[PDB]
Amino acid sequence: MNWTVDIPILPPLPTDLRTRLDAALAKPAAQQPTWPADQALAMRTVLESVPPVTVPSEIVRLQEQLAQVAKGEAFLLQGGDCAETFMDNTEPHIRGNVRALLQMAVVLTYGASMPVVKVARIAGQYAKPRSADIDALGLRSYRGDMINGFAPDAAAREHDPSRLVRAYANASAAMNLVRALTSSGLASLHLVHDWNREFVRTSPAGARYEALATEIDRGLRFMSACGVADRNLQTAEIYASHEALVLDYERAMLRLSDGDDGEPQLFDLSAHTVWIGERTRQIDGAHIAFAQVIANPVGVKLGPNMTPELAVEYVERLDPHNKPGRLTLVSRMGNHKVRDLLPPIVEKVQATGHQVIWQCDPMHGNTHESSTGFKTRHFDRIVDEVQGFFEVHRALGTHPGGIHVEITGENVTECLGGAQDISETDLAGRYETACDPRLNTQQSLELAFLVAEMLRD
Amino acid sequence: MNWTVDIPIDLPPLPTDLRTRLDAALAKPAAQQPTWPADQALAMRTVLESVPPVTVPSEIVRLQEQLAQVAKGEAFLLQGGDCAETFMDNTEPHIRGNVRALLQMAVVLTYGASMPVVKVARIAGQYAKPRSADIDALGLRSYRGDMINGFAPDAAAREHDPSRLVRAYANASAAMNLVRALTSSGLASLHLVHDWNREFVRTSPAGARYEALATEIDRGLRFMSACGVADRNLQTAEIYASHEALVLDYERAMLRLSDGDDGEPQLFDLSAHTVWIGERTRQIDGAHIAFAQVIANPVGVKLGPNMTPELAVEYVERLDPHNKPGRLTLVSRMGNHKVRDLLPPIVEKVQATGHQVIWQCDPMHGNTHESSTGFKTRHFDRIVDEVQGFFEVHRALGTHPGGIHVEITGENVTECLGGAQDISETDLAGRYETACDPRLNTQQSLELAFLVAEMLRD
Amino acid sequence: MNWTVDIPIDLPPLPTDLRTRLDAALAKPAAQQPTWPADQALAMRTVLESVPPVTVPSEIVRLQEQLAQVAKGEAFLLQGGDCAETFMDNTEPHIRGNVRALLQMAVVLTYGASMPVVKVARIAGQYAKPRSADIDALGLRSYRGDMINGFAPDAAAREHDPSRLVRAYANASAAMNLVRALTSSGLASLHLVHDWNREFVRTSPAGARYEALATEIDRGLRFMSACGVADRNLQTAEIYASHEALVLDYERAMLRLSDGDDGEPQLFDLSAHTVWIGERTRQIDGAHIAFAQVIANPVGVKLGPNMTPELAVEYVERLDPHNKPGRLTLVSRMGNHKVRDLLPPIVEKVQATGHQVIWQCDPMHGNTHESSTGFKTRHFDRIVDEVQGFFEVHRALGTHPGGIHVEITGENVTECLGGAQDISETDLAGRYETACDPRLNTQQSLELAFLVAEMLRD
Amino acid sequence: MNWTVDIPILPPLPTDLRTRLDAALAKPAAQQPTWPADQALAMRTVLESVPPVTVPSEIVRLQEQLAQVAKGEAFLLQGGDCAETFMDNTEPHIRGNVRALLQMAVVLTYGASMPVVKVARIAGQYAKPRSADIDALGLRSYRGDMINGFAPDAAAREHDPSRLVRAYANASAAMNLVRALTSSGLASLHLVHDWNREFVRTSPAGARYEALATEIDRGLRFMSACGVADRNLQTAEIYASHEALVLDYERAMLRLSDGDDGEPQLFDLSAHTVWIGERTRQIDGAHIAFAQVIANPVGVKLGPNMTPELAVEYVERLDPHNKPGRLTLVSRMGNHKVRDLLPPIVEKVQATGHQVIWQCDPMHGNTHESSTGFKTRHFDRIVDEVQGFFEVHRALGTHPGGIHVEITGENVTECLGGAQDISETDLAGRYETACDPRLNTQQSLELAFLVAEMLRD
Ligand SMILES: N[C@@H](Cc1ccccc1)C(=O)O
Ligand SMILES: N[C@@H](Cc1ccccc1)C(=O)O
Ligand SMILES: N[C@@H](Cc1ccccc1)C(=O)O
Ligand SMILES: N[C@@H](Cc1ccccc1)C(=O)O
Ligand SMILES: [Mn+2]
Ligand SMILES: [Mn+2]
Ligand SMILES: [Mn+2]
Ligand SMILES: [Mn+2]
Repeated sequence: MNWTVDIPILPPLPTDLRTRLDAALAKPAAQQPTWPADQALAMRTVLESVPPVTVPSEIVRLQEQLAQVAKGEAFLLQGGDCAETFMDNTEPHIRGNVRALLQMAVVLTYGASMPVVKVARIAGQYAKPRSADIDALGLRSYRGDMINGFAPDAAAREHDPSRLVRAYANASAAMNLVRALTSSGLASLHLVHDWNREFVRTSPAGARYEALATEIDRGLRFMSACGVADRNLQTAEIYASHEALVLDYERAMLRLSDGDDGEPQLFDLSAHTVWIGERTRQIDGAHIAFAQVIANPVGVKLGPNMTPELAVEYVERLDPHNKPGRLTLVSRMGNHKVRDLLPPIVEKVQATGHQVIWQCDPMHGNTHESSTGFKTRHFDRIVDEVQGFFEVHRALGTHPGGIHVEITGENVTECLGGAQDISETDLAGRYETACDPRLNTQQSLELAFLVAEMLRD
Repeated sequence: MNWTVDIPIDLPPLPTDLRTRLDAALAKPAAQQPTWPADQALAMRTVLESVPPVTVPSEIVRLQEQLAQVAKGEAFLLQGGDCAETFMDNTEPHIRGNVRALLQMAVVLTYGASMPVVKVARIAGQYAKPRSADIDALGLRSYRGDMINGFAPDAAAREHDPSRLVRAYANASAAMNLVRALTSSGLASLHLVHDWNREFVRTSPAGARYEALATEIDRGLRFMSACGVADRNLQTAEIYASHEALVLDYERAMLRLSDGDDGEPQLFDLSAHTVWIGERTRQIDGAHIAFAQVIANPVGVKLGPNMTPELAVEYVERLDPHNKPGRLTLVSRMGNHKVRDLLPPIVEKVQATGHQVIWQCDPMHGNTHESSTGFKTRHFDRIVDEVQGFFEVHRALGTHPGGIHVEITGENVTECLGGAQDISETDLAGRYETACDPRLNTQQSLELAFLVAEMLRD
Repeated sequence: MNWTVDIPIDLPPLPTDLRTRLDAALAKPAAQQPTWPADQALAMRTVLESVPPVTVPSEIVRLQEQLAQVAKGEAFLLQGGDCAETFMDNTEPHIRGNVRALLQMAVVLTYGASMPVVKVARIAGQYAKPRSADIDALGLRSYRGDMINGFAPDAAAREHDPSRLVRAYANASAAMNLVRALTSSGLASLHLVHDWNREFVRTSPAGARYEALATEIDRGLRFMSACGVADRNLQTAEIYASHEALVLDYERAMLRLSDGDDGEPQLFDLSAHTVWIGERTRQIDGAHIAFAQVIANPVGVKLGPNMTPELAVEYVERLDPHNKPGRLTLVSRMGNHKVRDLLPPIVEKVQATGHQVIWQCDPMHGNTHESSTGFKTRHFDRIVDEVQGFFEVHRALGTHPGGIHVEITGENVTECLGGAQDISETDLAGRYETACDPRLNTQQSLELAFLVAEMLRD
Repeated sequence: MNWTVDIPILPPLPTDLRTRLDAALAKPAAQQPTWPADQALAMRTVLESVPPVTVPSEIVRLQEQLAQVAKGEAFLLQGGDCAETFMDNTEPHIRGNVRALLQMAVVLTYGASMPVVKVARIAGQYAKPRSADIDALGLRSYRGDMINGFAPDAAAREHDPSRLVRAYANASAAMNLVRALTSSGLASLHLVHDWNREFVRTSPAGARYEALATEIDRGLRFMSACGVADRNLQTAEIYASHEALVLDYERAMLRLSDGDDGEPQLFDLSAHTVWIGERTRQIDGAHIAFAQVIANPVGVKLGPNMTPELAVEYVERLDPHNKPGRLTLVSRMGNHKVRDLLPPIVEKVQATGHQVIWQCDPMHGNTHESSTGFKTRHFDRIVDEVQGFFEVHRALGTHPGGIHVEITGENVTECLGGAQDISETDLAGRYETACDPRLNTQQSLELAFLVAEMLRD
């Protein structure tokens, strides 16, 4: 059985915004679904009237907080599933990811001695690009639940535009629960840090992290001692992010803000912040041009073929007003390359006078296939890229601004290594990702401890 | 085609002992239930048993605390929103407008009551209604709300479709998502909300009547600021979600067990913060009351003009067996010509039980008539009068007039007669948009709040 | 014996460059100075150069900030207390009563002005006064305040005693100690202070006249609390100390250099937060104005009916050479029959300089007469009228009526005629306790605040 | 020359309070000044009308905060000059002592993981007892500035009742400045802890304290990172205390509170809290009986001849209502005796069901005369008594509640040892105390670091 929505049957956009949005979407767009234009149209028309996932005042606030990051006064933690699935979009799963993020953020806040902006990969991370249209089984590749189905059969892999509305319903339900959890005792600092004390007790390398975990606990107790109750603390904010990949979905979720900011602007209200991937960041393509029309903070992924000149051109197109925190440059080069490739990019971009956020994505540049047949990543390479990234920035005198990690609160066996010493054979036990291998809950927390030590050095 | 798209549907169950209790309670007869097949209902319940909840238990505990304060005479309850939410009107401007209307009332009422106002919206789930007549005036089976069937006057639309349970959830969670965002925003800023109230005074035909009180409120707000209170100092702005718990297939699917981190796990309906049981489904030995008994949420019961003092006491004993102030709200809808006579003996007998309920006034439901022009309508003056009569009752007994429960919208509709705009029978035809009962429009609802604030100040 | 006990008296000096500046300024002639021997004055100054300060520079910087807000039209200045403090009345009940009176006024004024009130007491140093007549009506040399000589009508007491400089300091620091404690206490709690205002309304003969405004204030306070503001949320309650800077031996001894932890060291008079220069000592080329020029404290100048617009501008140029809003307060005491005529040309000319002074009304000083029963007195109605005229002046020019400067006490004295109590010439004899000018008693001062709050609300 | 005050020429006390106050003062009183009764009377009559040094609402609040201490939920730091002098009652000196106390309190708060109640020996510590009426020079002994003069000549040593009013004027001026300093940037946590960072840089043992000082700094930064500004912190409270020694002064400074607490009570408004010394704690003497009539929190000094039974009797007389924090038992036994003498006292008092504060006074039991002729104390004995005191409590399972130390913000050379290795010969350079040797500013801060480590163990 299925549920059924009606196709609906405001004053138009300001003329200039229609023009610019049309011109952006007329450009070539890579990695798009291949479904009929008429059926896409119907689904976009449904989504043009739904309640938004986010609102403009939140995005404006995020932009403020990210400006602090870019100025060297805060740090950005971005993390969650590689690919959300409708099947796994449950309260236990969402809570776990929200918890894992909060757990990391408190460790990171302590180590950085500055605020941590928390951005989950959630409430929309339902689309992925692929280098191959045919996968290793000879099936049309799975592109995420917004496009087709994970099941390895041909009928499941057909692109289905009704997945756009299912995506939005899943996203909005998830966001609802994220808001509720963050305004609960879940986000209480003292609760979150007791979880961190259980980790130390039960990890095989818990002795290695005991001292920092105790220093944190002592820091929290000091706050309380000085007369700071929970009510004194601004409540926890977890923002929603995903890759802006499916332009039918992003364009349908655009909303025109008020002239309470001065000029009406387009905001993508599918999320607070979105990024553009390595396979869709064609400089004259639709995704970059779309990013130029929306008011949200944005990010661009930068891999090992990046040049300093092209990085500058992203800066100049996407932060044309010199607004710190509008743009995030995310670097994945792998651990064996970050120390050699990143510095020339950083130096050229810093010379422009613009202030981007420099964020490390350790995971994407460090993936291999195990002998047992699983797409995996070694924990030690993930840690080493972040280490290299910090070394780049320290030598320069620039700000290592944040990390972008794939994680879950589940005890998955997806990435090799960590204190639990996950082996190739262990991978088979709980390899649950619909896409890339995630740090499990313990490995994500171990990473935060390790990165906190980088911040303290 | 016919302008539809289908969306396909694809965790540990609740504990055995809890299920055994629930199964015993739900064996009771349930009035007004949809007539869809059991097997299809089961499949939809199973979907909904694993979805993210609309609300979470800590919010409901908090609401229970705030309602205890109401029941003790230290806070006032404002409950309002659409009579019937529809899927097609479940949009950003509409939701924003109803949230704004509620907040606009609440500030006027907070000022008049000199005490906090607990704000509960009829929203994010008010998608089912009872029908007295199985055949409507067009010869169709009756519209029962969007969770059951379609408003459109055609037989295919009116068939009871169990897939609407999921559509309802998706709508409710989306709406709640936006309510949370809005409340977290500048929308709930006191100063912003009260500027809207200043525009109302300047433009209303009876603005001169409300000017003095509106000025007194503005001077109050400006005094706060003068004393060195910024918005950041103010309590976070909370709008709770409520609806009539009617469709037991939905409500039972949305039950969850709280975690063990406070006292002990309790059973909550996480489709809303609070629910009520309506006049047509409040059979003492029926399934609706038995459901209300087993959940931990705060609950309400509508009490109309056939109520007896003895039956009201039996609600109190079934639904507040542990004597928890604020757990039970008794919602009086006598009508304006009967409230002064019927309510006191009910109040006296319940008060003698030792229990502390919240006494809430529903002015609207007892005061509905059909206009000569053919529209279901209510007179503004009879609404205002039932609230006046309710206050007189409580005044006289020394009990607390605890709140109001109204049907309102932020839209400039023409559904209720009267008010400062002097909506006539003829005006009704212009913007009669409700899928069910006539609502106070945005101006009427604000005027009601000013008039009730004067009742609170007497 | 004769009922006295003697108390025996037993650090790096200020920087040379600063001293050279000060020595040049103080070479100027100083009117109204005590006539005690130089050598004994020097010894007493030397004691006072090492004592703990009455105030500290961070408080004065903060006051300067708050006064800038007044000068910009965003806050209102309330300055009040005894005409002349005496050592013998420098007691806990008296100080408490004056602090209470000031706080009672300030809440009424804050509500009426819809903006913060900066509270400055005439206290902890108002121990010196000018005398026109070197011989008083009893044939004695005039009482000049307790810092100089004794009130008692006998020749030994009236001799100028330089030891009174130390007595004054000891009294001022003790009083300030208690003002700080009181302000840190429940005394400055809004809710406590405004309950006192409710008792005034119930017991005053004109209480019916003020009832409505008093109720509106109470509803304002209760709204704050309803919105979830507790006392702990409120700004800390600040009462600043002021007096007329008259005795330059005291003022110069109490100068200190701020430390280097903000901008650069500045020279402050730490005998008070703010001082003013009176009508008899404001010679443009005299030592009082030159002293005011060199200190960093906010300062005031009294402007009486001989003032010219040109002389007022010369005060502005000498005393606010850096164009710092709030640094200079111009305190008008025209009298009620002259303020509407004399003040506007002064205001227009000063406003044309580009500088932002605070315009403050001293109703009391221009409105003093001798009763037929032989008491120096003032009529309540002429006091209220000068403030009314001051507001009319500023209204008309679009300038800000910035504050009032009144003489008041928390005691139930009989010094000023009129008010709701209808104090008569005959009543004056009952409790005429001032060592100098007649003060508003506690009821009169509160009534004035209600009347001025109505001026602010028009 | 001298300044001159007038002898003044409320409804009487409730009858029962007059009775009890008369009965208390009729008891024998040790260590009183010998000045004529008539002249004393005149001075008491002046002091009965002066503005009080403290007010009852402050004392009630202190009693709340001390109840937290007694329950094991806060710690008490009490410190300042051994004897204040009129000559040294200056802004530079007061500020220094207030700073030194604040500096210690932040270190202690961090180490204790709980609030620190800060009580200065100030604004009245002008009277001292003496074992001998004739000192080593053959002069009538100096008893503090409230009684006679420090100068070593016979005329200066005569007891002068006018010193009562001079004392009060000095006390009130000092209290005024203490209030002003604590509501200033002086008491800002971040300012206070930068001073602690200079100490670490310039101390000879700074390397030993670097790690804790950095952990504190990181704790402070974490607070700021989590969104706690100064405005969020309740402002710093420093309470005033002294030995209640001169009964002419204490009785004259009594004030009757309101019936806003229910029953009118007598409060000694010369201070917030006072203590009774080893030489005046006669169980049936006037000082203990006076302590029983006033509502202030009080303390009793307990030296090495104390017994468990007599400790209990102080408890039962002075905390007859079982009000936690009303009574503080202060132990000085010396470092070589505390571990053996204190436990039996603690065990018997804990068995009563009453909750006193257990406070260590390291200095008084550990004084000796140097070969160079200076009354002095070794830093290492001071530290060791506190160590012993903590060991007593830990074995018991009771709460080491606080310390009572003699300190100054001046760089004095009065106590031997510390990281600066003050020698007998160094003593001569800046031996400025009018009475017992104080920890100087560095030694007081080193002590706080050391006691913080005891708290953390
Ligand atoms: N209200 C529309 C769109 C919608 C679908 C699902 C969730 C939220 C909105 C419908 O039900 O058809
Ligand atoms: N995740 C489930 C259930 C669901 C429906 C709609 C909104 C949220 C969740 C699905 O996509 O069918
Ligand atoms: N006011 C009294 C007592 C007093 C003395 C010193 C300081 C404070 C009060 C006097 O001057 O004689
Ligand atoms: N300490 C000095 C000055 C002083 C006088 C009075 C009060 C305060 C300080 C003295 O006793 O003479
Ligand atoms: Mn991935
Ligand atoms: Mn209805
Ligand atoms: Mn005067
Ligand atoms: Mn000592």
